[PDB]
Amino acid sequence: MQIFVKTLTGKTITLEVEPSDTIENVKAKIQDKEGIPPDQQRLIFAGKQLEDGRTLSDYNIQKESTLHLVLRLRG
Amino acid sequence: MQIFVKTLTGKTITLEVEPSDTIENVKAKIQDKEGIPPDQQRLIFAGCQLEDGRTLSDYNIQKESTLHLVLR
Amino acid sequence: IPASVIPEELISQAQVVLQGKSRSVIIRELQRTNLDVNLAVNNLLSR
Amino acid sequence: TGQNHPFFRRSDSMTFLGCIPPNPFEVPLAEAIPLADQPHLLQPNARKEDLFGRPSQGLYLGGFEVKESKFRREMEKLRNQQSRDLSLEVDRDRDLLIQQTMRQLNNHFGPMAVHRVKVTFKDEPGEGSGVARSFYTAIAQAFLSNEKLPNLNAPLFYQPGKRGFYTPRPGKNTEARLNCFRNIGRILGLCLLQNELCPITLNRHVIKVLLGRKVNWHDFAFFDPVMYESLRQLILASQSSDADAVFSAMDLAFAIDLCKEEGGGQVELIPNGVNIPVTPQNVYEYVRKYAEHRMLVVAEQPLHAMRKGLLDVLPKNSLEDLTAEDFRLLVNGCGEVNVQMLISFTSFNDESGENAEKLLQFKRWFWSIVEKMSMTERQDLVYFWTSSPSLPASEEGFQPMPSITIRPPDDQHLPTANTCISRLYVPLYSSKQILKQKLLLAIKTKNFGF
Repeated sequence: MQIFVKTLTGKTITLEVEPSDTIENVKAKIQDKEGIPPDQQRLIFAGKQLEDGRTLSDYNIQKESTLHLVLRLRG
Repeated sequence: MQIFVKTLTGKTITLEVEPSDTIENVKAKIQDKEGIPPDQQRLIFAGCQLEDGRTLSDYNIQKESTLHLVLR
Repeated sequence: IPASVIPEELISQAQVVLQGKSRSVIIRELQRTNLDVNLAVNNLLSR
Repeated sequence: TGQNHPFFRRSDSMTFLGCIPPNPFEVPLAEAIPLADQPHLLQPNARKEDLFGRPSQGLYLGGFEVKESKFRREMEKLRNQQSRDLSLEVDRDRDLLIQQTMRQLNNHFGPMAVHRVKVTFKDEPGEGSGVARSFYTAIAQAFLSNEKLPNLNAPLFYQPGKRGFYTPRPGKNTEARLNCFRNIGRILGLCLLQNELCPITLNRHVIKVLLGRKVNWHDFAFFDPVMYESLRQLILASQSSDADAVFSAMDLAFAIDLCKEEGGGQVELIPNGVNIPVTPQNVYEYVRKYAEHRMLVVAEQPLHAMRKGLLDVLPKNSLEDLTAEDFRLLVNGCGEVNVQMLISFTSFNDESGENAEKLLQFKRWFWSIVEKMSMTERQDLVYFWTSSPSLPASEEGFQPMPSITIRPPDDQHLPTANTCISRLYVPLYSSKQILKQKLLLAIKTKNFGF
């Protein structure tokens, strides 16, 4: 139901997640929570990268789980 | 949704692009509208040549950017 | 070839094609390539 | 001789020709060397007279830009003379980066004829030109902190009494720490040879050992100011009206005890006993032996390894007629970030397609926000832009000559950085607080990407 979003500065705001939604729903939830558009967003967690073509339940993620948000902005 | 690929002389051609476009589709469109072979040109985006593998999102070419073209 | 006998149009075209380098790059372009812009820009893109 | 032994004399690097130098005992530290108490007066447009005080009159060839320009053409001549490269694969942390740097820097440099070094961390699509600057500031902050040493375990530097200036510690030096001291001057040498900036800062006795010049008494003021003052009033009290009513009761000797960064204690300066008392007629011998033991004896092999590592990169002909101050200016830059110079290094490329007084009102908001910013956030913004925590001191420091540009107006898009060479992309918003919030949210991220 709830996820653990953490960043470099230590901001943590709770999110509401469906148990069987998609990764784009997670990105829509975090852009609606703060206002960070998902074109500059990326989710890297547990030593692997995630693509939006697979569901959020395909990657074996439990409830009150942890995720690390990385802002792909520079280059 | 426009890219101006300015040549050496000063002429400017028109392109309609997408941020998710892959350079395989770039070769597809240059054989579609133009027909110029791909082993005769090079492209410049802010002093950084592109590559066929990385997409336009990996090189940060969004809507309304500046592109160049230099023949081989 | 003295450096002042060339117009600034060629060096401005080389700057807007290739930016991030030095004036000595255009010096070595003028001393060696003998005004072949496509070959010189392709050589400077080959490094 | 006496008080005029050749240790208590000003060298060529801190004097002016035809003028008698001042007496090194009767003047306090602020009125003699104003660079000692505060070091922020080192600027490219700084006179030598306001850095080392006013000389005395004799009746009572160039500066920075000549040296650095000739040095830059000599470095690019040596750079184009060789055509062998060096690729690097690093890890953005401390311990793994230190271990990987010293195991991949042994294959090279073991004179040398390297040409260019390319940098990639891991899994990052950001291979450009700022990766070398990011690697240099990463190795600088990796060796700059004080936690431990991840095997091959004391830290390699300490702070003698001024914040930001670092001096090596032996720490029971061995066959691995000496190699780690050897392979740290090579990073500074490559930074000098490739015309960049590296955030490693040293005291001038460390640099003057590396260049090959003798260290004198006035270089001790840049090492420890309170001990400099204590020995100054000791020397002035040693030549009083009596001088024996205060040295008989002080009870000093020619023995020294040392702190944790130097070793144990009770080391005899002169041999055959610590039981000699310091009578006033050899106080200058005590001062000279104390300072010389504190600099040049405990740190002999780290400084020797650093000079060997520096001369393993460059030939022994380019560092001649080079002072320590312009050595610091070509490497550490200006230090703190001044916004007026940063205004002088911009171009304002316009691509917005807006007629809000034909732009030229959004920029006042940007510069007010930048000028009303904290110092750490200012270094964060400069590192956000050019991938370097400080700015160079000349036009020739930058290869791409940085710029900002204005994009078509989107209120939701935070600013982006094309930092692979130098450029910043800023979407246009309305009002002030939106731009403030978006930019101060954006500049806290240092992770590259794209």
